Amino acid sequence: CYFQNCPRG
Amino acid sequence: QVQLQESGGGLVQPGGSLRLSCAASGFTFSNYKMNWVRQAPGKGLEWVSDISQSGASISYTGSVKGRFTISRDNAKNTLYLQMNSLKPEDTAVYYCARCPAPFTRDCFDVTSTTYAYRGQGTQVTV
Amino acid sequence: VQLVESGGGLVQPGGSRKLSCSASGFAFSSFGMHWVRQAPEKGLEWVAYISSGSGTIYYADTVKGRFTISRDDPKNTLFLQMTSLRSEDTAMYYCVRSIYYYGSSPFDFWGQGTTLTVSASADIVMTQATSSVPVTPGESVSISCRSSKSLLHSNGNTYLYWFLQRPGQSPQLLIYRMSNLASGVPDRFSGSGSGTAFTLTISRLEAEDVGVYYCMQHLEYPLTFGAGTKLEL
Amino acid sequence: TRDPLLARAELALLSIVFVAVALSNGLVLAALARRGRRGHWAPIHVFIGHLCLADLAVALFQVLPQLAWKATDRFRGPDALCRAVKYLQMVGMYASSYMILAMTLDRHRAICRPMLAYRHGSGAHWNRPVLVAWAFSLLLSLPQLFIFAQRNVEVTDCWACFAEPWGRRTYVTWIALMVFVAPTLGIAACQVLIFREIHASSAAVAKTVRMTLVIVVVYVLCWAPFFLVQLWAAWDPEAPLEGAPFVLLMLLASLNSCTNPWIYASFSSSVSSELRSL
Amino acid sequence: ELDQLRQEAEQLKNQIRDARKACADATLSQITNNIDPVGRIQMRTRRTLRGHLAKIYAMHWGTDSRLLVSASQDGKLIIWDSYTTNKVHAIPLRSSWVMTCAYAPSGNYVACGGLDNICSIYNLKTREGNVRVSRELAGHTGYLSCCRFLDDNQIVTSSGDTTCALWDIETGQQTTTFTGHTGDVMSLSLAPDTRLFVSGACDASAKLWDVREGMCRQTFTGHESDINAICFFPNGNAFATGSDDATCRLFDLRADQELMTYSHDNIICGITSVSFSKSGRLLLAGYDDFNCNVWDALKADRAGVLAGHDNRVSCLGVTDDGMAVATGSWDSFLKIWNGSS
Amino acid sequence: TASIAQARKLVEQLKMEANIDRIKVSKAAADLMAYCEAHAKEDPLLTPVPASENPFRE
Amino acid sequence: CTLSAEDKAAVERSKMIEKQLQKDKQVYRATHRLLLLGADNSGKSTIVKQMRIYHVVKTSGIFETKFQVDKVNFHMFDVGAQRDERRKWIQCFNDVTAIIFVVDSSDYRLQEALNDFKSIWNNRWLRTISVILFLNKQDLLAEKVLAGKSKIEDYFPEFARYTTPEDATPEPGEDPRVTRAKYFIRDEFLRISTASGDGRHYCYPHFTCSVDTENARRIFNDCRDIIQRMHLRQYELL
Ligand SMILES: CC(C)CCC[C@@H](C)[C@H]1CC[C@H]2[C@@H]3CC=C4C[C@@H](O)CC[C@]4(C)[C@H]3CC[C@]12C
Ligand SMILES: CC(C)CCC[C@@H](C)[C@H]1CC[C@H]2[C@@H]3CC=C4C[C@@H](O)CC[C@]4(C)[C@H]3CC[C@]12C
Ligand SMILES: CC(C)CCC[C@@H](C)[C@H]1CC[C@H]2[C@@H]3CC=C4C[C@@H](O)CC[C@]4(C)[C@H]3CC[C@]12C
Repeated sequence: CYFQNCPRG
Repeated sequence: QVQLQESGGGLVQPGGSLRLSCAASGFTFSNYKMNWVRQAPGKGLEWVSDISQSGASISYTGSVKGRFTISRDNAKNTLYLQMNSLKPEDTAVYYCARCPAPFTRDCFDVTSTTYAYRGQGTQVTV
Repeated sequence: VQLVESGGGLVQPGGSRKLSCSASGFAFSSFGMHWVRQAPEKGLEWVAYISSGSGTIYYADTVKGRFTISRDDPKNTLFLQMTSLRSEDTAMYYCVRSIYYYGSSPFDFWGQGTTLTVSASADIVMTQATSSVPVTPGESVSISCRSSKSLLHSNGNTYLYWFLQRPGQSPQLLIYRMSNLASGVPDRFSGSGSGTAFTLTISRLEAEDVGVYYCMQHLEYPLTFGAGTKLEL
Repeated sequence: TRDPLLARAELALLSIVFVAVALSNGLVLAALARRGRRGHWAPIHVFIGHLCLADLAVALFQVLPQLAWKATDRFRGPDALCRAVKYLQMVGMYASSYMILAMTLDRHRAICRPMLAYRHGSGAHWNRPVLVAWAFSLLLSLPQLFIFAQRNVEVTDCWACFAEPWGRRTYVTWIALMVFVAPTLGIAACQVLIFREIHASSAAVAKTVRMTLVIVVVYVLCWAPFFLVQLWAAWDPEAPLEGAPFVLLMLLASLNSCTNPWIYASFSSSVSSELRSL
Repeated sequence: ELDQLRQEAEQLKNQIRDARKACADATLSQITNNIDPVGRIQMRTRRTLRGHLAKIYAMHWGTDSRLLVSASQDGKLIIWDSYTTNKVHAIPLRSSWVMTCAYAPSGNYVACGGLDNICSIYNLKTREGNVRVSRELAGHTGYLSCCRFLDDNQIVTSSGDTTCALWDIETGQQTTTFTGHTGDVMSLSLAPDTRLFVSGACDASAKLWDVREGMCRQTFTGHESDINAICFFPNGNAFATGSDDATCRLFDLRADQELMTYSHDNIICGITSVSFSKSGRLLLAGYDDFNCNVWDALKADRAGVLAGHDNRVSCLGVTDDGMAVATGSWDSFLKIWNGSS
Repeated sequence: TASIAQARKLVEQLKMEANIDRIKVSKAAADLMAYCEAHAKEDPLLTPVPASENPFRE
Repeated sequence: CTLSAEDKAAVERSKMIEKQLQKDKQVYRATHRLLLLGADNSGKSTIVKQMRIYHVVKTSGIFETKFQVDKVNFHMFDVGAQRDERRKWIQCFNDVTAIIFVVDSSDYRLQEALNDFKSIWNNRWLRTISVILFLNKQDLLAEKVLAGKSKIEDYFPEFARYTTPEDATPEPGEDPRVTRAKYFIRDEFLRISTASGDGRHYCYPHFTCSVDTENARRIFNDCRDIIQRMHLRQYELL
């Protein structure tokens, strides 16, 4: 996700 | 060298007929469009008619449109003008005149005052 | 065609002075310009260069931090700004034009120069074998010059130049690229060389041939002159 | 933690999109050059070229670092590295978008103001319009360096933090305006004006009608799904962020970079015949 | 009436034709059945020179085989360093409609002209850094078609009035005028001996002139249409001509007649430009279809093709040392061609 | 009528062109052949030189 | 690297020349070039004279006039002392924006003008050049046909069958005989033009008088249309 945190990690 | 020589001109009565003939030499007659040009005594050259390489396309000025017919014989290197119903205004020197370059649609200079590829002309009186 | 330098005069050490060279009678914008100086009893020393269109500049290491060169083509004028002046800078300064293209002759015209008085490495070295030669009119004479490096470039040119300074005049170009006679000079001069050793020869001396002859290399910056050979007549 | 049962789909999706971009842009760029070694290098070809370069930059610096990241569980590197990556991920968006806008304004200028001769010079391979598009793509990406750092999300990851009142809301909405909305309006407006001018003067009308519909439709269909989910996640604090389609649509931004070359390679006959002749 | 004079002229033509016919004992084609053909000739574009804005109409090599001058109808005249491709000078002309271009044998001057009816001489070597017009020669009534220096003071011109003239340059005066063509004189070339030159015109005729006597020596007439280009053979005893009839022809000044013709059924467009190689064994001709064909001048076999140009080949020339060919085109580029070992 | 002057001038020029002497074509052809072979070794287009002495290489 | 000091300076000179050529390239492209043709009886001299006044050597072979409309610059050329043969020198103009062809519509000589136009239109090098056609001296034509003393059908007998086209715009309130005459003469040129244009070039007829100020606007509007079609071609929209 390019300009925002992804939902998962 | 390229040379053209017209013949068959002369006096004829109004309503009479003539055949002009042009003999061509020194070029591959079949590759060139050819024209007839005339000069009435008081004026410059005027174009009369032309015929394409094949004899397919033909055209005339309106002053002759129904009265004259042009034809060619690519087997004999000769060009004809059948003239019928001649009129006093048709009195002129008639010239046989080649287009300058082969295989082309245009011909600019055929009526110019000193064009090179044009015959000596023949007088017709009416 | 003329060039005339102005400014100069007497300056205190550490002072600053501007020289100006004003061109007239030629297409000044199309020429590169050089400054060359001559200490009062010494040979020539190249100082600085400004290209046509100002795209390239070079300096001698003795001035590299101290002087700046600039030009104004609309006013056909050339400036040298000097700072931190030293006794070493006491010299005549000459303004010299040059134009570079295939077959051109650089350094072909020199100004009259302004005198300036200051109160009180990998460079190719050019050697001229004699400081003076005694000569007579009608005599044939030859001057020799020698280089620490071969001046024959792989393109086949030999970048050697010869200048004459007459005792009352600025230098004059005699020969360019070893063999080409300058436009104005008599056909009595001729030039030859090996690429490392070179000779100027005069077929028949005349009274105007008296003076000091300087060779110069143009293979690399800095440009370097010989010490000069006098003819005594 | 994450289930590989879904993470495998993210890795597969990015792998498919990566090859689709890389192959399609490389192919058209090669054919363009295969012609471009000849004469007749027309100004339309300059824009088609630089568009493909912007789309390869999307492949090499947006998609590939995301895949290499997401194939691992965490960004395995220092903050001084990640900031550069997060910056370069964003440049691809602005470049790919504004190349289309620049190309469309030039077509409008060429046809709706035929007598206006542009004063400034050009190369064979560059124009000032293209350079402005690149220049803005670099400038606008800079805030990524302030947004992202290695942070103690918990042991650490490369992570974004926002001042709460402005929040994600202000930044994410600004991206949507800059990349999606305004270019669509600009492209549509210019194409409408070209149609009106030609119609006021037909196969040229017909081809204009075909390409205007394709461009504005396909552009919206690529961007609208991605930005819809991105804005929703930014505005709704309880969106279904973990939901499989939500997670997948969050990745899909580069889809537009796949379709761009086939469109303009279809309409440019000089390129279309070059693809048919391989 | 002139008919007697016509008959006398026709009688003289018959006499000349019979005399020339009696000399045609055997053809060049029969004699050259002994020699080996040249084989395939291949040449590569070693340089492309570009910078003109419009179609290039003419070019000429300097005698050093390294400097080259070129003229285009955007109104620039450019001098090129052939080895480096550096531009040495760019000269803006007073009239855009330039049609001819020449480099003085000393390299001190270039000459230029066209539809202005004026031939302008530019001094390249002056105390100032700039090229300027030395002289403008005016007195032709139609456009300038060709010009060539004899030396730094004498230049020969031909024009669209059916005339050539020899000029002093120090005074802008026609020292001699040559008259007898009946069409536009299209091209001109000087013999190496420089005492003679030949001109070809839009009357399908070529004429041999004596620059000192001021008179037509001989007339040659084999072509069927306008002669666009002419070139002396290096021996000076023969010359070649190219026409809109799509043929070249070779004439010998002493057999007084056509030796040979170069043509092929696939070729149906006019020839713009002609030159020999240094040995004379190759004849190069540029065509309206924008190839150049290389002909074995002795066997009349076609032996090679130069095929890089995108539009009408307007001019070509071979360096005096024979080292290279240059060709110019309406595509606005010059290309330089050389063989390979 | 001035045209007779042009015809006179043409007839006079045709007289000059008739008076010249002419060699047989076999002699002319032999001269051209002999020239080409005598200079064949020094034509860089007929016989290309090595790249070490082609100024236009590369 | 390998260049000498003087060789580097020679390259620097060559780059400044290119910098100058790139500058005046902008002037060259921002200017439209026009060839003006017409016989001695045509009014073309009055057109250039009027146009030279309203906007902006004894054997001179060519003449030029400069004029400007809406800040667009036009150079218009007409030949001076050239001979009547033109098959060679006309090839110089293969790259003008348009040819302006001027005809005296009252000398029904018209056949000579038709044959001239036919040669220009069909020539190998001038094809792809559009022709702007000024049918001039319309005031003389009106008076001549109203006097009835001389009949067009003496020269073009098909004029007995020609009938005024429904496109005809007799806006002056002209007599319908004048209208039928005008459009007949116009249509004889269009007969030639439509026979071979192949969509590569077009003819733009205008009825004109020597006094008419509008001629500069006419040329501008037609050049706009010519250049617009050229762009549509190279942008591959056409
Ligand atoms: C500060 C906020 C409002 C953002 C402003 C961004 C604006 C100023 C920038 C972003 C991208 C830029 C453009 C994209 C490319 C072109 C091509 C050029 O041929 C015309 C201008 C044009 C259209 C630029 C105009 C200015 C532009 C639209
Ligand atoms: C012209 C207006 C409408 C748009 C201009 C762009 C502005 C709003 C953009 C450019 C850079 C962006 C920012 C840079 C980084 C941060 C860090 C974050 O912790 C708080 C918000 C903040 C400060 C962003 C807010 C939005 C921002 C300031
Ligand atoms: C963030 C903002 C500033 C970005 C704006 C981008 C778009 C909408 C802007 C940039 C340049 C603008 C245009 C450039 C010039 C013209 C000419 C005019 O006759 C019709 C509209 C048109 C085509 C404008 C439409 C809007 C436009 C395309």
